[PDB]
Amino acid sequence: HDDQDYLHSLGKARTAQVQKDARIGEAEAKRDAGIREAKAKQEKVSAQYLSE
Amino acid sequence: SKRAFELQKSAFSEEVNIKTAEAQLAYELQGAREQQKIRQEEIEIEVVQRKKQI
Repeated sequence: HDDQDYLHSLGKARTAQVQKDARIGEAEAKRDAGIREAKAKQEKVSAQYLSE
Repeated sequence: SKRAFELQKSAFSEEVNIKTAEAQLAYELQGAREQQKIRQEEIEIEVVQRKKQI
């Protein structure tokens, strides 16, 4: 046990190093979802106006 | 796409409004054309009257 917080920072380093991966995965997923969601939105609006 | 749709819709609205604007006032045009003869006879009334006032 350490009451001086000596080892807590050493532990927290790796937690940050894994949280960066946790965020990179979310960024990948969000960009990949948004790109094709916006594209499909575009096609449906274009077809709706073509019908109009 | 929105620009193309708006342009086509406004273009169509142009001639539809033109045809309507003709449609309301055709009534007044024919009404005046008929009022010509209506008043012609309404005034021939007293022409005939004054002809035999002689």
